[PDB]
Amino acid sequence: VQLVQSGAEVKKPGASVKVSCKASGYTLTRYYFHWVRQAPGQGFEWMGIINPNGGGTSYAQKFGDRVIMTSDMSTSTIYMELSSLRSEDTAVYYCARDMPYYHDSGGPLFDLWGQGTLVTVSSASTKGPSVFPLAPGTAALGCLVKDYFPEPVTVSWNSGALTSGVHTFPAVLQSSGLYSLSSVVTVPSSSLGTQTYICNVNHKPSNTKVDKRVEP
Amino acid sequence: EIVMTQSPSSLSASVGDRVTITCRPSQSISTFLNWYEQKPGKAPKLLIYDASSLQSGVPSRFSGSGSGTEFTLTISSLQPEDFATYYCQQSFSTPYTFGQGTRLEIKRTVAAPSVFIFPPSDEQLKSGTASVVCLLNNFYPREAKVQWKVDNALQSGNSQESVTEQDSKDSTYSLSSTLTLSKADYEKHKVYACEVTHQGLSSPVTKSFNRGE
Repeated sequence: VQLVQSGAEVKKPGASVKVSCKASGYTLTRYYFHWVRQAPGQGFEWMGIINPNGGGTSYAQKFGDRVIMTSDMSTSTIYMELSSLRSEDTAVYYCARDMPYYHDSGGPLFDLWGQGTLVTVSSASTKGPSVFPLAPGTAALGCLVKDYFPEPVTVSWNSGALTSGVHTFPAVLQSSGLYSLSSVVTVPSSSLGTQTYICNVNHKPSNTKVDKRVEP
Repeated sequence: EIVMTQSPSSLSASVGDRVTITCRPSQSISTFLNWYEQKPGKAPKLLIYDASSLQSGVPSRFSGSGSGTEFTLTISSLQPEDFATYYCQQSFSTPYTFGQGTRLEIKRTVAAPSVFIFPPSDEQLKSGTASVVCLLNNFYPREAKVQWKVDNALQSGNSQESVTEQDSKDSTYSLSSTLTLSKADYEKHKVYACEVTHQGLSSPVTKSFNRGE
């Protein structure tokens, strides 16, 4: 069996978000479930536990006033709703199945995890990137993909034909609330006069595609 | 709340090594300690529960030991699929808490960065801000310091850095640093320099340009 969660969410501060986790009939009736979140580059924070039979719950003191966990047995689905969101709630949220084992303490055994769902909380609005050249025995060139929101952006080079020597860096979140990333490639200096280099940027959240030819 | 302290925070290792990582809770937790593996972009996977019991499907090379406030996870000889981050997690009392992880990365010979500097494009300047970018390509180990100077004034607070995952073929890292200035400040100053310090360099390497050449 497999725990399938809903897709990524982008929310403004003060909104609420409801994440689903689809399991099975046997799984919901035989196990308790937990939600655990992981902020970017951070560790894990336990949020609470639900018994799908009758919906009894117990929440971490940090989330008690604004998280509600429910289940719908007709659809073998568990839900986690987090209210009064703020930017620090930006994280990947996981559902985890709890294998009975720790009888003395009553603690969990996180046997099986959903794939996670990303929730981004920001006051920023959707916005496609501007793409600027990073112009040039080895030469480097690239594309600066600047001022977009939310994640993600994909970058390829020459429609996928150029993969060797490519580095597309993780985005950084700027003071403005918009993201910025670079993609670079190293090539022989001798090819600069002859070989054409295009980076192909796709920002699906804003339906923005850009091809930028990068020249010396 | 029980604090879970893992050590070391990171470990450079080779295929075939025996690796032992440690977890110390701030309070005794009997044996109610689980270990998980997580790779980038994926959910954690259960490895060990009850301090010493192996979860079914987990290779025999994994083992765990400990009780009270001292716990270890041991991989008897590392395999290429074992480079990942490992987390301990206590099931003794609410709220249930996790360590901050031990990341295992591939050891290789030292490799100095190739360094490149990129002035802001004329396109960006027309739009009213300037980004200067410094690239450190294919180096090892991961520790590297990038320093920006503008007219020999040392900059801090106005740059951000990003690092790639260890390369799958040569096990190196790459780093991008972006210096952010107003268009007005960019045009007030002349000399823009990126100074890189790294163990693979006998002395720091500086790449520079002067605006408008």
